[PDB]
Amino acid sequence: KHNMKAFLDELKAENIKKFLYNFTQIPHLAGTEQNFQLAKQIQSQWKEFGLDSVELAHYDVLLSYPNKTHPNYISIINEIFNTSLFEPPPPGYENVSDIVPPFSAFSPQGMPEGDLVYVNYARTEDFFKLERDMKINCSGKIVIARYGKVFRGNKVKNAQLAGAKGVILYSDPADYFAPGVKSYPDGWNLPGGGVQRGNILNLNGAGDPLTPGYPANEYAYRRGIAEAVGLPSIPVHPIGYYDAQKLLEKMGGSAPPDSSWRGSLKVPYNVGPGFTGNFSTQKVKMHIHSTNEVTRIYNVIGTLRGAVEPDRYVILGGHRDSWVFGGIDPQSGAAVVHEIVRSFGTLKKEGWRPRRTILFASWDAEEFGLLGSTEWAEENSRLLQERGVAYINADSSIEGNYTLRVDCTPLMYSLVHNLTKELKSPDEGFEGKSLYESWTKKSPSPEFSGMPRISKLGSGNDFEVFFQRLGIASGRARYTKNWETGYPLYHSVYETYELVEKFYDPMFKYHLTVAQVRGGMVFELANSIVLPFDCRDYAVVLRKYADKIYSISMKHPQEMKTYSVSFDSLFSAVKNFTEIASKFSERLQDFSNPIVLRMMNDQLMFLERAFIDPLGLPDRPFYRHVIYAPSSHNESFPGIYDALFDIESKVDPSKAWGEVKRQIYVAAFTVQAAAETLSEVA
Amino acid sequence: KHNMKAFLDELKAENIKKFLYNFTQIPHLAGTEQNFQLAKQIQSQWKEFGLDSVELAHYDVLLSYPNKTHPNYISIINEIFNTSLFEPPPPGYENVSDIVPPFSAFSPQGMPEGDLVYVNYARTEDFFKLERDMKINCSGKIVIARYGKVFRGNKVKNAQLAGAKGVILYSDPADYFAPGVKSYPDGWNLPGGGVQRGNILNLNGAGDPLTPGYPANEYAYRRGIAEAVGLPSIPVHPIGYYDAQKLLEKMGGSAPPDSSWRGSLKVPYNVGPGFTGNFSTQKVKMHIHSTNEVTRIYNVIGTLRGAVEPDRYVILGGHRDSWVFGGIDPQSGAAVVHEIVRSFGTLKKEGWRPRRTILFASWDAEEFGLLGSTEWAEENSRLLQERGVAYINADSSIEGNYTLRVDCTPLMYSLVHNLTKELKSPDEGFEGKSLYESWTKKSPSPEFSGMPRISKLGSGNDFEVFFQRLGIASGRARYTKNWETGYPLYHSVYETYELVEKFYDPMFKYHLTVAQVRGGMVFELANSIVLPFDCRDYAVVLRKYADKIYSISMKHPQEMKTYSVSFDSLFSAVKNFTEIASKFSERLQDFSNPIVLRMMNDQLMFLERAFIDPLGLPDRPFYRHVIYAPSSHNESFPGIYDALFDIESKVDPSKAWGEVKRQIYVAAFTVQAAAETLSEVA
Ligand SMILES: *[C@@H]1O[C@H](CO)[C@@H](O[C@@H]2O[C@H](CO)[C@@H](O[C@@H]3O[C@H](CO)[C@@H](O)[C@H](O[C@H]4O[C@H](CO)[C@@H](O)[C@H](O)[C@@H]4O)[C@@H]3O)[C@H](O)[C@H]2NC(C)=O)[C@H](O)[C@H]1NC(C)=O
Ligand SMILES: *[C@@H]1O[C@H](CO)[C@@H](O[C@@H]2O[C@H](CO)[C@@H](O[C@@H]3O[C@H](CO)[C@@H](O)[C@H](O[C@H]4O[C@H](CO)[C@@H](O)[C@H](O)[C@@H]4O)[C@@H]3O)[C@H](O)[C@H]2NC(C)=O)[C@H](O)[C@H]1NC(C)=O
Ligand SMILES: *[C@@H]1O[C@H](CO)[C@@H](O[C@@H]2O[C@H](CO)[C@@H](O)[C@H](O)[C@H]2NC(C)=O)[C@H](O)[C@H]1NC(C)=O
Ligand SMILES: *[C@@H]1O[C@H](CO)[C@@H](O[C@@H]2O[C@H](CO)[C@@H](O)[C@H](O)[C@H]2NC(C)=O)[C@H](O)[C@H]1NC(C)=O
Ligand SMILES: *[C@@H]1O[C@H](CO)[C@@H](O[C@@H]2O[C@H](CO)[C@@H](O)[C@H](O)[C@H]2NC(C)=O)[C@H](O)[C@H]1NC(C)=O
Ligand SMILES: *[C@@H]1O[C@H](CO)[C@@H](O[C@@H]2O[C@H](CO)[C@@H](O)[C@H](O)[C@H]2NC(C)=O)[C@H](O)[C@H]1NC(C)=O
Ligand SMILES: *[C@@H]1O[C@H](CO)[C@@H](O[C@@H]2O[C@H](CO)[C@@H](O)[C@H](O)[C@H]2NC(C)=O)[C@H](O)[C@H]1NC(C)=O
Ligand SMILES: *[C@@H]1O[C@H](CO)[C@@H](O[C@@H]2O[C@H](CO)[C@@H](O)[C@H](O)[C@H]2NC(C)=O)[C@H](O)[C@H]1NC(C)=O
Ligand SMILES: O=C(CC[C@H](Cc1ccc(C(=O)O)cc1)C(=O)O)NO
Ligand SMILES: O=C(CC[C@H](Cc1ccc(C(=O)O)cc1)C(=O)O)NO
Ligand SMILES: *[C@@H]1O[C@H](CO)[C@@H](O)[C@H](O)[C@H]1NC(C)=O
Ligand SMILES: *[C@@H]1O[C@H](CO)[C@@H](O)[C@H](O)[C@H]1NC(C)=O
Ligand SMILES: *[C@@H]1O[C@H](CO)[C@@H](O)[C@H](O)[C@H]1NC(C)=O
Ligand SMILES: *[C@@H]1O[C@H](CO)[C@@H](O)[C@H](O)[C@H]1NC(C)=O
Ligand SMILES: [Ca+2]
Ligand SMILES: [Ca+2]
Ligand SMILES: [Cl-]
Ligand SMILES: [Cl-]
Ligand SMILES: [Zn+2]
Ligand SMILES: [Zn+2]
Ligand SMILES: [Zn+2]
Ligand SMILES: [Zn+2]
Repeated sequence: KHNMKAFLDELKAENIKKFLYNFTQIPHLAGTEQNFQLAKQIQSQWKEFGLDSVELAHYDVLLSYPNKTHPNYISIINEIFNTSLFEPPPPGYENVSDIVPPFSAFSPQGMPEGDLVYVNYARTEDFFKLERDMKINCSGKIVIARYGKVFRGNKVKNAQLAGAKGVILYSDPADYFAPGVKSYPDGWNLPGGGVQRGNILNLNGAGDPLTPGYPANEYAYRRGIAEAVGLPSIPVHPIGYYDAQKLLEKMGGSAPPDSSWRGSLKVPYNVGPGFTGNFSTQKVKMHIHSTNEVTRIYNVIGTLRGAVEPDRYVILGGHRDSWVFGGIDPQSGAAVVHEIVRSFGTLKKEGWRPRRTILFASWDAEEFGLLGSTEWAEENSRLLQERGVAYINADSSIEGNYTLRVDCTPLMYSLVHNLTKELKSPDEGFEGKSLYESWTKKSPSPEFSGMPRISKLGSGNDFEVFFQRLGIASGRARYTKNWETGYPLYHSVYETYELVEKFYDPMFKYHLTVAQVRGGMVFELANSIVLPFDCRDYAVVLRKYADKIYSISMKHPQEMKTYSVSFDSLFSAVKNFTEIASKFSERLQDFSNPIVLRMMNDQLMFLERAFIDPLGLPDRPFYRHVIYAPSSHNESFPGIYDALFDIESKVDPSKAWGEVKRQIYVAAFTVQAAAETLSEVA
Repeated sequence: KHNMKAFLDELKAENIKKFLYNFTQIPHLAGTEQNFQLAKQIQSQWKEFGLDSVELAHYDVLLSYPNKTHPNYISIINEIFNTSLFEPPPPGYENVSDIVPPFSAFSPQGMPEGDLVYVNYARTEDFFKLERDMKINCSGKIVIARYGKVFRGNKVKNAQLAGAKGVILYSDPADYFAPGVKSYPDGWNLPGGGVQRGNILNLNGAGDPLTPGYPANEYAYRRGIAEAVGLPSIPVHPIGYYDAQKLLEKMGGSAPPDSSWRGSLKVPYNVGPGFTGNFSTQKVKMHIHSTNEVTRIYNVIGTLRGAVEPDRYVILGGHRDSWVFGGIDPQSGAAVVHEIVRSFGTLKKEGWRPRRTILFASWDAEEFGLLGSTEWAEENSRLLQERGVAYINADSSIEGNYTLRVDCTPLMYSLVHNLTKELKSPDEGFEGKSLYESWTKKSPSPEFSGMPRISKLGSGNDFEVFFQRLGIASGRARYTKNWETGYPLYHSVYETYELVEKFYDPMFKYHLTVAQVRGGMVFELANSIVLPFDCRDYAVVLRKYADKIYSISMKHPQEMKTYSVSFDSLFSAVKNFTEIASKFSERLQDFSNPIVLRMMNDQLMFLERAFIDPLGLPDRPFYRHVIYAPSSHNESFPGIYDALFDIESKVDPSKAWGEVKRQIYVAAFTVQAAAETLSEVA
C-alpha cells in the first residue's frame, strides 16, 4: 500500500543524521562559491531521489560582507581596548579565514566616535521609558543594546528614530546563557567570545532592497542604493559578553529604572549617557568597513507532479544558506527536507504520485532578508496565487528538545491536531504515547483544556511572502525548549554538527519526529481528496481577535464616545463568517461530483486568499494579510492595532480616531468578504 | 433543441421596441426616486422572466445636482447677456421641471469673473501649442473649450494645470452637427439650444470619490470632501452653440494658429485673452450653485446558475441611469439586455441551464463616474477575480446605423469573428449576407485584408473596473456611424424614444443585431465546453504594441545610446509568449478528462488576469492592466508610453530615461509572467 503510513515509515533518523553531517562540514554563506556547490549537490540528489524536475532559480540581489583586509571592530579611545576580530573557532575546525567574522549584515560604513547610552533591549517600550519617564536623550549617542525580545532590525530602526549615531549589539548571559549548562564545546551554552550574527534590515516584506515587487532577474532595473528599501542609516556591530563587559563597566549617569533593565554581567547597567568620573573623558569608537554588493543567489526548486490536480501546489520550503556551519540554522531543517524528498521519491519509484503537485524548495539568502524565497515568489506570483494550496516551512528542526512548537493558519489547526494524534511521542516518559499527548501536556493551550498551544505566524522566515503578501495558507513546526527556564549559540560559529549530535539530539529522534510532522502535513495537503482545512477554526479565532482589539480601544472610552467609534460592523462580520462557515462545513460533509468537490476545494484554497487587501497596510504595500500582517509598532487586526498604538500621544485626536474607524471599516469589510467566498457560489 | 440558434431566434425586434418605449417615458437620473422605481420594475421583471435570484445591491455614493431654486448660468457683465436656464423641451414632453437642466456634474460652487481664452478642444497638445508656441498664459483666465476629441474631464484637468479659474464647455457645430441633416425634432441633429451634460471627474478608476478601494456600504468610513478622489477645483458649465456664439463673437488677442482651431460658427475663433477694443472692458461671469451629496444608488443583479460550473461567472452588464430620458444612452442598451434576459429565461423555463453561471447587471450612477459597477466590483472583488470568466458591456446599442463597432480583449477576437459570420447582416445592400461581411466591408482592418477593425478597450464605461482593475476578459459591441462624415444629441434632453424610432432604427433591426452579438457572445462564453479564447491572438498584438512603443522611443536615438535603453527584454518576452501560446493551443486541441479541461479553462480564464500588476501604474493604483490601462497623458504599454511622453522637456534626462528603463523591465516581466501561466503546470 502507498498511504501516509508508508511515507512516514520510510523516513529514517540515521539518514537525517548523515545529511546533517554532510551539510555542515564547511560554511555555506549566501552568495559564496561553497553555497552554490551545495545547491548543485542538492539539485543532483533530488533528481537521484526521483523528482520529476529539479532546477536552479537564480537572482542577483544586494548582499553584505565584511572587508577581508580591513576588519570591523569597536574601541574605547589612543585605542585602549579593542573588541575581537573573530570568535575563537571550535575544536578541530580548519578553514577559519572562510569563516565570516561576526558582523551586522547591511550596516553602512563609518567610524562614529561618541558616548554610550544603554537602551536595554531597544524595544519601542524601552525607548518610551528612556525619553518620556527618564528624560534621557539618545541624539548623537552610540547606543548599546542587548539582543533579545524583538528582531534586531527593529532595535536599529528604534535607535535611528531616537537619533543615535551607532548601535552596538551584544548577547547578555541573562538572555543567552542557561543556568547550570556548560559552554561550548562541553555543553550548549554561549561562551563569552561567541557572537550572534544577523541582518539588521527593515524591509517590511519587500525582499531584495533594490527590486521591490519584481524578481531580481537578468534584465531587472535596480534602485540606486540611496533609494533602496530598508537599509540602516547608522553603523551597527555585534559583540559577545566578554567584550560587552569591557564596554559597560565604566557606564555612568542614571541608574537602571528597575531590575528589568539589568542583565547578568558584573556591571551596574547604568543607562548613561557616558562613563563615570575618572573615565568621563574616554569615548567609544566603531570601525565598520563592510560593503553591500549585488551577488548571485540560487534556489533549488524540485517538482513532484500531481496525478489528478497537477495545477495545485503544495510547497515544502526552507533555506540552505547559513551564517557559518549552520549546524542548527538551517541544516537541521534542510536535512529533514532532504529525507522527506527521499521518502516521497521512494514511493514515486514504486509508481505512486501525490494527488496534487508538491514543490520542494531549498531557499538561498534567507539570512539576508528572506531574499531567495521572496524573489522566487515575486517571479511566480501569478502561478502561486491561483494555484498555491499551502506552504509548509522547514528551517531549523530543533532549537531545543523539550516539545513541539507549531505556528500556522487556523485553517491547519485540525490537520495538526489529527496528525500529531497518530504520531509517536519521542519524549522521555511518553513512550507509547502520541505526540499530541506529550505536546499538549508540555505546552497547554492558554484557553482550552486538553488542547496544545498553536501560535500565530508573524514574520522573520521564508513563509513570510507566501502568507503575508500572497495569502497562501502556511504553517511551520519544530522542536523547541522549555520557554520558562532563541537558543544560546544562535548564529554563532559554535552552531555545528557536534553541537546537535552531542547535546541536542544524539539519536536524531526529535529530527525524525519533526520530519514526520512536516512531511505528514505535506502528504495530507497534497493527497487528501477534500483539502484538510476547517474554516470553522478561522471563525473561532476571528471572534477572539475582535474581542481583543475592542478591549484595547476600550481603554479610551471618552474618545470612543466623542468620535462615535463603533466595533459593531466588525462583530457583525465575524458573526456572519461564523454562520456562513458553519453552513459551508455542512455542505462539505453532505456532497461522486468532482466539480462540486473542486469548487469546494477552490473555496477552501481561496479562503486564506480572501484575507489579502490588494492595497496592503498603510505605507507597507507588501504586507497585505488583514488578519495577521506584522504590526508596524511591534496583535492580529494589525491595521486597527497600529491605528490605536500610542493614540493618546497623537496631536490631532480627531484625525487619529478617524483613522481607527477607517481601519475598523476595512477589517469588517474584509471579514465579510472572506465569509462570502464560502457562500453558495450562485 | 436548446442551442445558440434557439437562443438567438427567441430575440424579437418588437420586444426591444416595447422595452425601449417603457424605459424612456420619464427621466431616470441617478439617485432619484424614478430611477429606484425603474430598478424595482427591472428586478420584478427579471424574476418573472425566470432568473434564479434577482437582488438590488445599493451603495451610498457622492452625486452632484444643480440647486433647483438657484439656477446655474453664465453672463457677460450689469449682466447684458445670460446663457439659457434649460434646453427647450422636446414636443409633447410634460414633466419639464424634473428634467435636470444642463450642468457639469461635480463642479464646485463659485462665481468667478474674468476674461475669456479659447483653448480649442483643451487637449494636452492644444495647451502645449498655447503656451510653448503662442506664448499665451491661461492663469486667472476663464477658458472656453469645445467638446470633442477627448473626455471632458481631461479638458477640466488640462485647464486646471494651466492655471485657469473656470471652464465653459460648448458643442461646436463642426463636431456635433452633421451636414445636411435637420435638427431635432425633424431630424437627428443638435439644435442651437441643445446642451451636452456630463461629469467632469478625474477618478482614474477609483469609483466613488469618498471610498476608494472599498464598497460604499452601510458602515463605510468616508474621506472628507477635501481629501476626495478626482473632484474638479474650478467651476465648469456646458452650453449650446447659440449661447457659445454670443460668448465667442467678441474674442480678441491672437488669431487661431491654424484652421484646426476654427469650428463652424460665424466668429473669428480668436484665442484671446479677452474681448476686442470696444468691449475690451466687459467680462464673463459664471454662477455655479450645484451641490455634491452622498445619495443612495441601486444596482439590479440577476443570477442564472450554471448547470456544470456554477462557480464560473459570465457577466452581461450595462447602466440604467440616464441624464434625462436616455433614449439612446443607455436605454437602447438596457432594452437589449432586458430582451436577452427574457430569451435566456425562456430556455430556462423549458429545462435548459447554461454550463456556467450568467450574471446580469443593471448598473446605477454610470453617468457620475462608473459608480455602481465600481462599488459592486469592490464589494465582490474576491469572487470576481477567482471566478470571473468574462464581462460583456451593454450601454447604448446604437450611436449610428452604419455598421458594427467592437472593442474587446484580443482573447475574444476569434469568438467575435466566428459569431458575426453566423449572423445575418441587417444592412441595406447586404441582404442574405453575414454581419461579418458587411462589417468587414464598411470597417476594414487597417492591417489585415478581409478582416474587420476591432478596437482596444480603454476607459469611460462600466467594463472599466472589470478589465482595467481586476483583469477579467472584457468586450463590447454596438452599432455606430460612418467615422468619416460621438453623435449630435449625446447627453441632451432630445435623446428620446422618438429620436430612435423615427431617425435611428425604425424597424429595430440594428437593436436586434446588437442583441444577437452581445447575447451570442454571452451564450458562447457561458456554454462552450472549452472557453472561447484564443491566446495566440494576444501574442500577435503584443508584438505589434512592442514594435510601436520601441518606435516611439527611437525618436530619441542619442538618449537611448547614452542611457543604454534596450527593448531587448520586452521583445524576448513577446517571443516567448508567442512560442508558449502556440504550444498551449496545440495541447488545447490535443486533449474525456474534465480536470485537464478545467485546468486548461482555468489557464484561459487567468490569462487576462496575468496582465494585472498588483502595484498598479505610477500614482494610479486602480489602473493595473499593464497592456491596456489608460495613459495618464492621453498607446498600449501605458507605463512605458507615459514614461516617454514629452520626455525631451524633463529637466533631469538621466532620471527620466531611468524610469523608461524601469517600465520596460516591468512590462517584459509581466509579459513573460503571463506567458508562463500557459506553460505546462508541472
Ligand atoms: C451580516 O449579514 C447580514 C445579513 O444577514 C447583513 O445584514 C444587512 O445589514 C444592512 C445594515 O448594515 C442592511 O442594510 C439595510 O438595507 C435596507 C434595504 O434592504 C435599507 O432600507 C437600510 O437603509 C435604511 O436604514 C439605515 C439604517 O438605519 C439608514 O442609514 C438608511 O438611511 C435607510 O433609511 C439598510 O441599508 C441589509 O438589509 C442587511 N441585509 C440583509 C438582512 O440581507 C450585515 O450587513 C452583515 N454584516 C456585515 C459587516 O456585512
Ligand atoms: C525567454 O525564454 C528564454 C528561455 O528559453 C529565457 O532564456 C533565459 O535567458 C537568461 C538571460 O536573460 C539566461 O540567463 C543566464 O543563465 C545562465 C545559467 O543558466 C547564467 O550563467 C547567465 O549569467 C551569466 O551571463 C550573463 C549574461 O552575459 C552575465 O550577466 C552573468 O554575470 C553571468 O556571467 C545568465 O543569467 C537563462 O539561462 C535563459 N534560460 C533558459 C535558456 O532556460 C529568456 O530569459 C526569456 N525572456 C524573458 C524576458 O524572460
Ligand atoms: C556530501 O554528500 C555528497 C553526495 O554523496 C558528496 O558528493 C559526492 O562526492 C563524491 C566524491 O567526491 C563524488 O564522486 C560525487 O559526484 C559527489 N556527488 C554529488 C555532488 O552529488 C559530498 O562529497 C559530501 N560532502 C561531505 C563534506 O562529506
Ligand atoms: C586596537 O587596534 C588598533 C589597530 O590595530 C591599535 O592601534 C594601532 O597600533 C599599531 C601597532 O602598534 C600602529 O601601527 C597604528 O598606528 C595604530 N592604529 C590606530 C588606528 O590606532 C591599538 O593599539 C589597539 N589597541 C589595543 C589595546 O590593542
Ligand atoms: C480530524 O479528525 C476528525 C475526527 O475524525 C474529523 O472530523 C470527522 O470528519 C468526518 C468526515 O467529514 C465526519 O463524518 C465526522 O463527523 C467528523 N467528526 C467530528 C467533526 O467530530 C476531521 O474532519 C479531521 N480534520 C481534518 C481532516 O482536517
Ligand atoms: C413599463 O412596464 C411595466 C411592466 O409591465 C409597467 O409596470 C406595471 O404597471 C401596471 C399598471 O400600473 C402594474 O399593475 C404592474 O404592477 C407594473 N408592473 C411592474 C412594475 O413590474 C409600467 O407601467 C410601464 N411603464 C410605462 C411608462 O409605460
Ligand atoms: C441675467 O439674469 C440676472 C438675474 O436674473 C439679471 O439681473 C437681475 O435683474 C433683476 C430683475 O430685472 C433684478 O431684480 C436683480 O437685481 C438683477 N440681479 C443681478 C445679479 O444682476 C440680468 O438682468 C439678466 N440679464 C439679461 C440680459 O437678461
Ligand atoms: C472559430 O472557428 C474556427 C473554424 O471552425 C475554429 O478553429 C477550428 O477549431 C477546431 C477545434 O479546435 C480545430 O479542430 C480546427 O483546426 C480549427 N480551425 C482553424 C484554426 O482554422 C476556432 O477555434 C473558432 N474560435 C473559437 C471557438 O474561439
Ligand atoms: O534566524 C532566522 C530567524 C529565526 C526566528 C526564530 C528566532 C528568533 C530569535 C532568536 C534569538 O534571539 O536567539 C532565535 C530564533 C524564526 O522565526 O525562525 N532565520 O534563519
Ligand atoms: O456617456 C457615456 C460614455 C460614452 C463613451 C462614448 C462617447 C464618447 C464621446 C461622445 C461625444 O463626445 O459625443 C459620445 C460617446 C463610451 O465609451 O461609451 N456613458 O454613458
Ligand atoms: C577593503 O579594504 C581594503 C584595505 O584597506 C581596500 O583597499 C579596499 O578598497 C576595500 N574593499 C572593498 C570591497 O571595499
Ligand atoms: C536535551 O534534553 C536533555 C534532557 O533535558 C538534556 O540533557 C539537554 O539539556 C537537552 N538539550 C538541550 C539543548 O536543551
Ligand atoms: C439652494 O439655493 C437656495 C436659494 O438661494 C438656498 O436657500 C439653499 O441653501 C440651496 N440649497 C442647497 C442644497 O445648497
Ligand atoms: C439611418 O440610416 C439611414 C441611411 O443612412 C438614414 O436615413 C439616417 O441618416 C440614419 N440615421 C442616423 C442617425 O445616422
Ligand atoms: Ca525583488
Ligand atoms: Ca468605493
Ligand atoms: Cl520552520
Ligand atoms: Cl457598450
Ligand atoms: Zn534559519
Ligand atoms: Zn538564521
Ligand atoms: Zn451610457
Ligand atoms: Zn452617457
